[PDB]
Amino acid sequence: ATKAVCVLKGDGPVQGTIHFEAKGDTVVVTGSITGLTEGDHGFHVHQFGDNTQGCTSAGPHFNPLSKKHGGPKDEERHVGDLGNVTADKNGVAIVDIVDPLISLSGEYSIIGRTMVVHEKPDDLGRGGNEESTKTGNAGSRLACGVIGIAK
Amino acid sequence: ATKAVCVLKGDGPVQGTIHFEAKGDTVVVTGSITGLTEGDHGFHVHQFGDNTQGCTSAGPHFNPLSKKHGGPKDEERHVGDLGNVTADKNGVAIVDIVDPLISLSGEYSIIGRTMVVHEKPDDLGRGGNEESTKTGNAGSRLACGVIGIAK
Ligand SMILES: [Ca+2]
Ligand SMILES: [Ca+2]
Ligand SMILES: [Cu+2]
Ligand SMILES: [Cu+2]
Ligand SMILES: [Zn+2]
Ligand SMILES: [Zn+2]
Repeated sequence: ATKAVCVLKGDGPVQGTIHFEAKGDTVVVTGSITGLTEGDHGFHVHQFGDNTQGCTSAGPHFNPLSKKHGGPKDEERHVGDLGNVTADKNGVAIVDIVDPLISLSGEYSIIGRTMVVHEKPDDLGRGGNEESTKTGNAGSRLACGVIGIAK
Repeated sequence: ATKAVCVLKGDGPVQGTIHFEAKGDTVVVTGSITGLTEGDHGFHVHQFGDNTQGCTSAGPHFNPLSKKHGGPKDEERHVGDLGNVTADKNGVAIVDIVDPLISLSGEYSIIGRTMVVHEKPDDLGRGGNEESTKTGNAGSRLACGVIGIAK
């Protein structure tokens, strides 16, 4: 698979559609998220594509290599650590990330896993608390969706 | 992946949760669907896990071997053809299928694709019109979900 799509939804007003496309040895993630409070929101690929208990059953960040929580540009980061998206004043976040770690096939494949958008910004593991090294203190999961194969 | 899960949701009352487990060399599909009208309803794996236009964007039946539609027991069938599930008088359908063609990894993997429950019975490719050889005349998509990796 070279294209994927995720439809984010939650208990609230956050909603959005993320598109993934494999370009070379990177995956280009695009799309928009709306209903967000202006500012930065933790944006990560969680391990399971299980929406049976809302975004909760998505588990922790996808971390096949058992590293610590980082930001996208770090070497020591979870495969699903894609940092933060930024809602403008209108609550709209435009996603445009290019990641060399997440994949649409193979072991780091995120197909069948969940994209989660958080309440707070991802502190990128530079927070000075244990929590920061586990989730970046991004807090609650506002919206999430299972990543599926797209035409 | 050895376990997958799918939450079916639609525009109506139909909803359910389907679990998939790789047991031996086969895949066991279990779960239950509620809100259905009594009787049989086509139940198939559609190609795309694209819920951007509701269940419509799930595409046609997953058919990597390019065959015509049939029942789960036919040799000539799509990989996503899981037949019919049957709702009791209260609208509850209990799902219990063992299928030899779907898988949770490799070419026949349904991870990242969409489980769809239909409005009418699937005629198993024997209704005698062209539509029967494509969708079994199962009609519209009542509920659907992207199949994700479960713990
Ligand atoms: Ca919080
Ligand atoms: Ca119909
Ligand atoms: Cu997260
Ligand atoms: Cu179908
Ligand atoms: Zn992380
Ligand atoms: Zn079919």
